[PDB]
Amino acid sequence: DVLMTQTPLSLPVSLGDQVSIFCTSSQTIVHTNGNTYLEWYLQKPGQSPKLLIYKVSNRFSGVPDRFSGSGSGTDFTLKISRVETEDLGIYYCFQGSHFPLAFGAGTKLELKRADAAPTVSIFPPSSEQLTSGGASVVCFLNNFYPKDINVKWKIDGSERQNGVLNSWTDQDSKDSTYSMSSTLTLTKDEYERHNSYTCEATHKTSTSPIVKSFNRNEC
Amino acid sequence: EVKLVESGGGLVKPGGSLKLSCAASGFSFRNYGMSWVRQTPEKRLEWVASISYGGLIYYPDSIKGRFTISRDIAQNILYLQMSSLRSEDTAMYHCIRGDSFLVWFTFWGQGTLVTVSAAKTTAPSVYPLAPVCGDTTGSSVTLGCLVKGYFPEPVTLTWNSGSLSSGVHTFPAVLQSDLYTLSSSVTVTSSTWPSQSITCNVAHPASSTQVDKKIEPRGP
Ligand SMILES: C[C@]12OO[C@](CCC(=O)O)(c3ccccc31)c1ccccc12
Repeated sequence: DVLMTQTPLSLPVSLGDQVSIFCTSSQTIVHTNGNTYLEWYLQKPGQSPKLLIYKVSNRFSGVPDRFSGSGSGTDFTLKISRVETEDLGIYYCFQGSHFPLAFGAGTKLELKRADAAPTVSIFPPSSEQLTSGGASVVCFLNNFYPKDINVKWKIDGSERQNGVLNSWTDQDSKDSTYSMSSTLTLTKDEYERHNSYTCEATHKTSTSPIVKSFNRNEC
Repeated sequence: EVKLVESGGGLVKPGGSLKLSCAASGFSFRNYGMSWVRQTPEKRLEWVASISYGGLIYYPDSIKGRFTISRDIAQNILYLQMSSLRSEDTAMYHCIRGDSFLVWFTFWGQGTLVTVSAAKTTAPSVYPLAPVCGDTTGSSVTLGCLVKGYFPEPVTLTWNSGSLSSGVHTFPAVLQSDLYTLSSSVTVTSSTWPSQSITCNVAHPASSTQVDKKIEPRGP
């Protein structure tokens, strides 16, 4: 089968910027009728995908003149001459020259801005949850930039890679930063079997992780 | 005006069956090729099946055998019979009209959601997230709300009934074990809270749930 590979998976841009998104097919994609069915789609947040370019370079009627497609062999490119706020979203490439038809993973067009260290907040189990027998330890690493970030948990000094659920927000529409929540879920008994709970964030702004924690008995 | 409207999507137990429909307008099925394409929770687009204006049918090996596409040319309705369903089959299904040997997916419908799960309607557990004494020594303070183990999605969480809007981050729900868990955080001035009231309002329509949790400072 032919696999489509898109790069980058995230393209931070500034408005007015000229951009190029790439799509690589695992092999040549020429239909036996000689046409190259390489299509480009843009999906706006909350909307279904919309056609931009078909057969490599044909801009679909109604699509802005700043979008264009090109490429050959196994290399294909989508270009936006002067990025606008409306162009933000995720672009997808697709090959339909050979079955099975295949989509690329997509490239997210995002906004550039100044680096931002995350604000880290740790929250011990609630007394209500404890009562029911549960113990969720949550941590928030908020408003950071770039979006890349690592979170490490430590219980009584030892790392806890197991039992962690993370979620990420999309880029904030107001300050263009990113946030992430990390919840260590334990049991009332398990939680009571340790005193120190630490949440560490590794952002390109810290290297030496931002550390936040509490003690089950003291603060 | 070309129009495509998907229906039939819904909750279905694994190994179960579901029939999806797609009512078209503005064109004839005898003149255009139709396809079904799905977007997974991870936002991955996947080709499900297609039928040419002449009736020729194609499926990828993963869908082959399990799903069946057909069409009612007279009533202009595209169908997708789904069987042997699995959690990976959970996605938004779109019927698409394309132009013969020109463009595969020229026009997409808004889609219909199909959720494959064994879970049963479960109300969420809402817990107030109060700061630790070491984080409350600054000019601002972040509060939180943990909405745990509910089904199905979604829930509606607000702060002070929506009164509290800025500085909020409600994170996307994730599966904890066939059940969803979500959390929200709100950051305000230290003089705002606990000086002023802050409550987490969570609703879960599927279970007729509407709970409120006021964040109280910790400590004996
Ligand atoms: C829209 C479309 O028209 O005809 C084909 C091929 C027809 C064939 O391979 O027999 C096709 C090929 C390339 C781009 C679009 C299409 C097709 C098949 C199935 C669904 C939609 C289409």
